[PDB]
Amino acid sequence: KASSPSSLTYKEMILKSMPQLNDGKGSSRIVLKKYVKDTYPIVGSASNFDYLFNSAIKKCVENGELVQPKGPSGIIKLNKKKVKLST
Repeated sequence: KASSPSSLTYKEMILKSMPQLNDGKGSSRIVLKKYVKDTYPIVGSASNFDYLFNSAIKKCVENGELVQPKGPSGIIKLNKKKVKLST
């Protein structure tokens, strides 16, 4: 599907990959991480990334960017609903 760019925020990185994974319906952290690390070589090389990855999602859920109904382990859903040119 849509190729992932580079040098985005960890939030934007997921926001780009999410719609690709299951049409942005949602994907497990392993699936997402594997995808993010694969499409973004910088996060692939970075071992510390994986922690920041979890931190990014944590920031996303309050932001309404991503939603994680299960919790830490579960499935990251591309919410991206509280922003859609609603005017």
